[PDB]
This record gives sequence, C-alpha cells and structure tokens, in this order.
Amino acid sequence: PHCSRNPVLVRGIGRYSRSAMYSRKAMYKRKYSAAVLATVTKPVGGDKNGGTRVVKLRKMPRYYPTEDVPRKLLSHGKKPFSQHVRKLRASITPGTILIILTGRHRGKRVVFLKQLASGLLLVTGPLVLNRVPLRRTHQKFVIATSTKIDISNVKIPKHLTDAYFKKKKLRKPRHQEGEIFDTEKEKYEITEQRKIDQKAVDSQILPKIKAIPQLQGYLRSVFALTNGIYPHKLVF
Amino acid sequence: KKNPLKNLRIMLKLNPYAKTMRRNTILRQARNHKLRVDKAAAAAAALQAKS
RNA sequence: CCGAGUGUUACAGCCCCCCCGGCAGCAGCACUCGCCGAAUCCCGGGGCCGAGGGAGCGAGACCCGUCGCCGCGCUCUCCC
RNA sequence: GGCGGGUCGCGCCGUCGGGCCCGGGGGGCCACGCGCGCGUCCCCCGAAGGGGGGGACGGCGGAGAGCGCACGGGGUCGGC
RNA sequence: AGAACUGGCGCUGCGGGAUGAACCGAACGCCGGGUUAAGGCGCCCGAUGCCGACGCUCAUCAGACCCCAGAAAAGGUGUU
RNA sequence: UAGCCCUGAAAAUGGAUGGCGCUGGAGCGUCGGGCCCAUACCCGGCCGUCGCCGGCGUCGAGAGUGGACGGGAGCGGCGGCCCGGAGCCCCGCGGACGCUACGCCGCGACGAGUAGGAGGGCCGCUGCGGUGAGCCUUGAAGCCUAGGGCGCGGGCCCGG
RNA sequence: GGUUGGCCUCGGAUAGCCGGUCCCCGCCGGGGGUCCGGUGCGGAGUGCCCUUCGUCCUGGGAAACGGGGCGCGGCCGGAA
Ligand SMILES: [Mg+2]
Repeated sequence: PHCSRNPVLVRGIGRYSRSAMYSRKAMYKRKYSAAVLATVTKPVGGDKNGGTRVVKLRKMPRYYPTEDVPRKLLSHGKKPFSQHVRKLRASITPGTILIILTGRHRGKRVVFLKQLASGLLLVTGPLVLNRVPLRRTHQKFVIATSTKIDISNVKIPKHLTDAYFKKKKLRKPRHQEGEIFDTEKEKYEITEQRKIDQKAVDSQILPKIKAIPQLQGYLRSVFALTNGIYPHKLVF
Repeated sequence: KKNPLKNLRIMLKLNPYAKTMRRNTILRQARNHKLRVDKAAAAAAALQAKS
C-alpha cells in the first residue's frame, strides 16, 4: 500500500494529470483479465427427544408501535464532531500568553501549552502565579497577546488529554428525595493525581518565566478596560 | 442549484476541461512567480556584490 | 571686506527647452500614470442570514439504502 | 503621359493558419496486447513496377474482476 | 371652455416631493438576508463625524432643488 | 457683454427655504468617493392560485425503451480422462408508509383592486327526511369569563 | 440607572507659550532687554491613579513624612 503518489497544490486538484498518472502508476502493465450464517444449531438437551434445535436467533419483535416515521435521505457527508478538523489561529503558537475572557477567571493571564486533540486548547498560567490549573479553554474566547515565552522543548505528558479534563456524573438515583444527587455538593478531591500532574509542569515553566524580567508580575496581573483604553486601538 | 465559478466539481459536472484549465494555470503562475522572485534577488545580489 | 534686496543688456561661466545618434531593462512600477481588461485568473481568509426535503436494476436484500452522477487516490506487478 | 479596378509572379511581415506535412540531426497529452495483416500513409534498399519497417484507424484478422477508500459530489449534522 | 395622441387618477397602497388625487420612482400574497430606484446624508431625521476638489457671492428684503405655490421692463465706478 | 448680489418690490391676526437655523457654506455652479432606504430587484422559507404532470406495478419479485426458442455451424468461461451442461429462491419463511382516485405526490410561473361576475365554505341560523345502539337532573339550552387553545377568516372546541 | 476620577489662567488667531538680570505697585504683581520650545511633549491624539488576586518566607532600590480616621480641638477660604 503506497502513499498517494499525486501531490496536491490546491484542495482537490492534483498536480499530475490523468494521463501523467497513468504512467506514474504503471497502469499499462497491470491491466487485468482475471476474476449468511443465520446461526449455529443447538444441542437437544432432554430425554425421549432428538432433533437439534432450530437455526434462529435475533427473533422477530414482540411489539410494533402504532405509527412509524419515514427513513431519512442521506443527502451528503456531514461527518461527526470527532472527525471534523482542528483549526488554530496563526497568532497562537505554543508558549504564547493568553487572556481569559469568559471563565470564572475573567482576565487572568495564562501560558499556552498545547492545542488538544478535539479543538480546545490546553493552558495554564501556573498555579503559583495565577490561580489557573491545567484547564482547557476554548480558542475564540481568548486573546493572543503578541508576547510569548520560548518553551519549544519543555515536555508535555501524553496521558493528560481531552478525556482527562472531563466532568463526571452517573445518574443512578431517580427517586425524589431531598438530597441533590448525593455527589453535587462535593468539589473534587481527585486533585491528588492532578496536583502531581501540575508539579511536573509547574516546576519547568517558572525557569522559563523567571528568565525574562517583568513577566512573572505581568502574569500575576489581570486585564481591565479602564477609561480611554479602547480595543481596536490596542496592539495585543 | 449550486454555483459554478464558486465551487469545484459543479464546474466539472458541467465542463470537464475546467480542471485541466485550472491546474494548467495554477502551475504557470507558480512558475512565473519563481521566475520573478529569483530575478529580483539575483539582480540585486550582484548589486550587493559590488557595494 | 562680506552678505542681502531691488532695476538694466546680457545666452553659459546655476539651469531650462527644442533637435540629430544611445545604453541599464524593463515593470500601467519607488500610491498619478492612475488606463482598459482576464479561455489575456487564480489562491487564501473574515462578517452575516439560512438549513427547506424509502435515492438499494442489487443481495432474493434483513441491526445498519456512508447510495446516483462527478472528480479523485490504494491494492490485486516490482524495486529503491 | 499620368489615376484606379481584376489577375500572375518576386522577395518582406506578423507568439498567422493548415493538429498538417517532410526527412533528419526538455515540457505538456480524457493516449497504452506485445504477436502481425484489413485497408490507408510514410520511410527505406540495389533495382527499377518487389519485399523489410514505422505512424495512425470512425473496421476486425492480432485485438476481465472490483477490493476496501477519501469527497467543494441528488438543500446540515455532531458517533459535541 | 372645447378637441387630438399617449399615460395616469377614478379602481391604487408603497418610497420621495415637509403638506398633498394626478408629480418623480415603483405597482402590493406572508416573512428573513442582500442590493438599489427617485430623493437625500449640520440637527429634528436613517445616512458625508469625507483632513472632498475648483470658483462665485454680503443682502439694513440674502439665497436655498421638476410639477410648485411669487415677479418684469430699466438701472449700479457693488464685485467676478 | 453676462454670472452672483442690490435697486425697481406696497396689504391687511403673528409666521414660515418644513422648522431650528447656516456666511472657510447647511448658499449658488461644476463634479468625485463613500454612505442611507421602498411592498421595487436578487437568494431563501411558507401560503394560495394557475399551468404541466406523476402514481391502479402494494409487483420483496416487478425488472422490461426490441425480446424468443429449437432446431445446422461456432468461439470465450466453467467442473479433463483434448470429449462433456440449468440449477426452478433459501442457512433466516421475512421486507416500513401508501392510492377518501371527489384522495395522494411532483415541478414551474405568478398574487393590487371599485362597479361587476364566478368558485369554495369541515362558515353561521331555523325546520324536515335519514342516521350517530349520539348526548344529558352524576345537570340540556341560555348567559358570564384577566381560563386553555384552533383556524388566513367566517367562526369553533374545551375549562370554570 | 451607571462599571475609575482631571481640584479651573486670560485669551490671541497676519499670532501665541515658558523661564528669567534690571526698572515700579502694599513679600507678591507690571514693563523692556535675554534665552527657549513651537504643526503645540510645561502636548486633555494628554495627565494623575492604574490592568491592586491576596498572603507568607526572604534579600536589594527607595523612604524618616508616617496614612487609612467613627479621633479630638482650633484656624480662614469659599455668597453667582
Ligand atoms: Mg418621465
């Protein structure tokens, strides 16, 4: 199984033509001329009785609803969210300082690390400077500041991923009693593994942060529009 | 009705020559670009060789 | 002595114009020649509003029409 | 002895046209049964009225199998 | 007051002409996005809050946008 | 001689470039680039109307825009001792909705309106023939309602 | 209903602004020589706070007023 052998230049237009790919593929000398299980039967299992049992499983249903809707019409490919594409802005490369616009944090300045596998971008302005742990954020709710920090060979742990930073819920109790789900008052003390996962990266970005002078106090600060400070007049 | 002149392969359902009309013109204005970028450099490189 | 400001007849001892012979290498270009254009044309991106509506010529289909046209690549040869 | 009209011939023009051709001394092509015989055209050879090649064929002598993809493809879904 | 040709009003909303039968644009099912027509963009009042271009003009009665809603002969060493 | 301004230029309630107001213009002439919006134009959704049709094949077995057999001769592809022949559904007995044909489905263009003319009313009122094994003193008609809705509307259904 | 306040020369415009030896008006102000800056940088295209997460440990620069006051008391300043 070779690779694509036809380098694109524009989306869906290969560089080599139809006849030029007939000779790159050598299709002239590979032209050709050459050319269930309903189920398994079961043992009988009983005295005075033979006749190994019927070839049938996954039987006809016990019930049909009184009405049914017609089948859809397929239309095209409209692939699901696990397969779409991952797009970044060119103003966001790793190491960049970001500004959180809509969180609980709302203007805390954070250090961008990695764009995760399903769109959200992994970020921490480190917990000793901000109050920002290894949270995900979303791309279009941050502001890429034109300052960066050069962390191009630090580390990133492979185990912390999109299914790491998820919220947890298992809806067993359906009975109307005065406790709200018995697990909703509780802030998670499962940090005991997430705390170790930060000190693996909290202890190797503060060397980078405490190399350029003012930056650690800049990260302690928060962002605010004050009086004549207008965005569109501001070089971020 | 989709729009030819806006998406590919609705042109090509109507005009198959419009693909090879298009990579014959994306190739040549990628090589005319190279012919002018190298000309602007290699002229002023010898100018930078003097001074 | 130097410099400035005026007024004369004066034609290189600032310059400018018109000619007869040139070069660099030519740019509708170092935003005034901006002209008029694209089978002589394409690429990429941002804003907005919208999402209306039993396709299987095959298998005698069976959890389950990722199907038609259209353009595309991979294998049923081999080597690096 | 001057001023035009039609025709012939000469050299000179133009990213001319005829896919032309015609023998010779890198880029593009929706163009691909070696063996031979059905015509056509061209190249050869000493002859001099024959064979040996090549190019192309709107016709016959030589001349099947889909396998899983991906999709600017018969009006949006998420297996967020 | 009375005819000719065409359009309109009557039967016809809508944008504009401040106002309106007939002017000027445009004719109309119920809505969203886009773009314009006539007209406009100091503020009523949407839009020139353009570093708009060249000139003309001083009124002790200035001027100010089809129909259209106020002026003439004559005159001024007023200014161009 | 002709542009602007001035004289010529007087009317009755207080008053009209629409007003406020404007004089490096918000005036007049010649023009530029932006920009503002109609029921107009374009693209989309829906309603109706007109036009042109589709479907009796509910045919999960129909497979059909040229098909037969069956004889005399031929090549390919199939199972060899270079000679050879129909298999009619099945391991699953299964397979959505539909066609009030006066109903369903598709596609395209259109939609102003007085006088006037037609069509539809599953709009409404009163009585009659039929019919709902209708409905009710465990509450009919009528009337009231900041109650719940439905229809483009005429109107209607329900709750109290 | 609002998401920080500016606690102030006169004004000229074919001209203004600042700093300053000497000559005069009860230790302030008016005049002139002198020096500046001036598409205003002693610049509301600005300036002071600030975009201050808090705290702890622990060193340098700065800093000798303390700064928030429900303290206490006194002064005179401000009549459009
Ligand atoms: Mg007209």
